[PDB]
Amino acid sequence: ETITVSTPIKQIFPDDAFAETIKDNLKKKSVTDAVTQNELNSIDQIIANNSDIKSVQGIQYLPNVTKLFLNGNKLTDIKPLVNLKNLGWLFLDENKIKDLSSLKDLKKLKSLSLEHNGISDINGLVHLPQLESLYLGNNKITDITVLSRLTKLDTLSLEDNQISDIVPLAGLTKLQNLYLSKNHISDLRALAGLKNLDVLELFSQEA
Amino acid sequence: QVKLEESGGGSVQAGGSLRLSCAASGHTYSTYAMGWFRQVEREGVARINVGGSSTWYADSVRDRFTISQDNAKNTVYLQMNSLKLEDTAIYYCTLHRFANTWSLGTLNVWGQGTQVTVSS
Repeated sequence: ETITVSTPIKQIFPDDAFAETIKDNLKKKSVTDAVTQNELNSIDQIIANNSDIKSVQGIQYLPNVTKLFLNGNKLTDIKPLVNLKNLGWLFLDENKIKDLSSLKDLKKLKSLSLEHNGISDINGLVHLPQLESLYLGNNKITDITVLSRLTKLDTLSLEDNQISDIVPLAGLTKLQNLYLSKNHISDLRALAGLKNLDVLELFSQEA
Repeated sequence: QVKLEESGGGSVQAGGSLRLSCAASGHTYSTYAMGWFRQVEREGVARINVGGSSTWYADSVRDRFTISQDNAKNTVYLQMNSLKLEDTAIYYCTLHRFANTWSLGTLNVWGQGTQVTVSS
């Protein structure tokens, strides 16, 4: 929950790469430097793409992070994100995240990117009905039933997956930007009632 | 390998006008977001969906600036009218495939920047 007294960054963040990320974020001299909960409370954004991070253990102590860039790492477990109540924008492309249950109570999350994670089962995304942007390109998804609950989506990429049935998108009236290239789609009837689309890409299907 | 070629800028008198251009090369996108940020921390100014029609403007420039595109030419244009002292800044062309991510800046392709100075 909280760091009660000042503690070395090295001790809170066991992943050597993530400890260095925190050191640089707070402009500290060394991962041996001690930080207070007050200093950790000052972190609202972490930029740590392409950083060879295997674990974000310790991030639980950053209650005020709203923007988290973790594209291109070696993550499989996002349980340390479970109680980051203020997370708004989350980028996790090119990891290997399959268990999405830790996203369930991220109720301020507006944007989620999980491209190229090898995902097939997205049932757990049903618990994010407030999402506005969702990027799932380059995965192994077939069944998008649960996206019918995500009635606030305005941007959705499902390109380069295994989808043939897009009926669950029929009621997503707020969609503006929809990317469906490189799937198995022949029948777009269910999209006929979407009135607010600016972008709809359907290139290169394999029927 | 995405390249942003910026044209336009310099000094202008308050109340005057300036038009910036930015052309994107080396990409495959059917549609994408392109526009400008500025830095007087860097802030978004104007965005358009190249290959679509949606736009976004910062509140401070909304009705004075107009962004447009030549889709086939992969170029966007920023017509800056009724220029104000508050508009002096370095202006950066910038691009992302997805408009909502474009707004964050962090993941965008970035141009070199052009100096705009509004006097009097």
